[PDB]
Amino acid sequence: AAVTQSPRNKVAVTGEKVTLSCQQTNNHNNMYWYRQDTGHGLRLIHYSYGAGSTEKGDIPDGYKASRPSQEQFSLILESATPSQTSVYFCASGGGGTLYFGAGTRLSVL
Amino acid sequence: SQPDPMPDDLHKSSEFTGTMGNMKYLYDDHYVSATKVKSVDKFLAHDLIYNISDKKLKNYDKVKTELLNEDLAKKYKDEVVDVYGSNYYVNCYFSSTWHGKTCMYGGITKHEGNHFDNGNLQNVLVRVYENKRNTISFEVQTDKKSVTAQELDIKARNFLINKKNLYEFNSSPYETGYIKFIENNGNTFWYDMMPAPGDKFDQSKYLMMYNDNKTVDSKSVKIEVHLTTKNG
Repeated sequence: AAVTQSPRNKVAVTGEKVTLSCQQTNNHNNMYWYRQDTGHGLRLIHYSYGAGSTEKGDIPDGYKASRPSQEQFSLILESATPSQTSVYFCASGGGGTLYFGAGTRLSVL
Repeated sequence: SQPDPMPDDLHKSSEFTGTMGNMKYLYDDHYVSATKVKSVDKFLAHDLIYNISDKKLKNYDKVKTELLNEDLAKKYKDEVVDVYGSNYYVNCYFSSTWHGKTCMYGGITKHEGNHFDNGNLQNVLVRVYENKRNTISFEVQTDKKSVTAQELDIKARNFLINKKNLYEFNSSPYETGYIKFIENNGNTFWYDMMPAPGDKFDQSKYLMMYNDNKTVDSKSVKIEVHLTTKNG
């Protein structure tokens, strides 16, 4: 279990702060948080090169991120919105190679 | 004695398009602290490594501190000291497996003699000017007669992240920011509180300013933070 996503299913309320953790067991430097949408393949919301670091990806609006340790990299919705209702994937990266987790569906009522 | 700077001297956060959470990370309840320690090892000429194990999470058991030049590191190599500074992990290297490791600059003060006798801590006043009008003052506290500028700098910005949202994840309320120390002897130096322009922030490099291991007589040194805003 190279990447662990929690909770795999979440039901939030509009305008509520929401946090979706990710644990990696290989200690890779880089971690990524995407969100899967039909026709959208997988877009990158925020990534990180290390404990402390956190970088905007292609669609970072509405979200924050946090690298407390080498293992944990989390995504945060400051104020959840119906628009943010999707399925979320984080990966950990070794180099030119990615390792994904099982995924996290979120509903924002 | 570096002279007060002017607008074309200072960083504009609006010129920064990266993640200000990377600035924030370094001054939001974030610091390596250790009381009474001796160098255990070494990597380059100008560095010193300690066994300081991560207080909060479990992110490091060894701490490398880089100083300005070799003799500076020898100065302290075999001294029972006190550590305290802002630490970073991206681009922190030091081949001594199992990492469990962090880096920082300067931040080393001699142990014995340097503490205030009984309980008692020394309170240092910080005046904050926002667009010139001194709109708030406060004090940071230490326990060393001779405290690194670093140390009071970190506490100052930590208080301000909180009380004035000095730093945020995305940006900052202020366009400019710098923190001036003025010493009894009349000496003064100021640090830019903002990251260089661009869509990236090098944490290793920003902190490198603490190389000098500059120290200041807590009891009499003063502190001025000058903050500027634009759009209001």
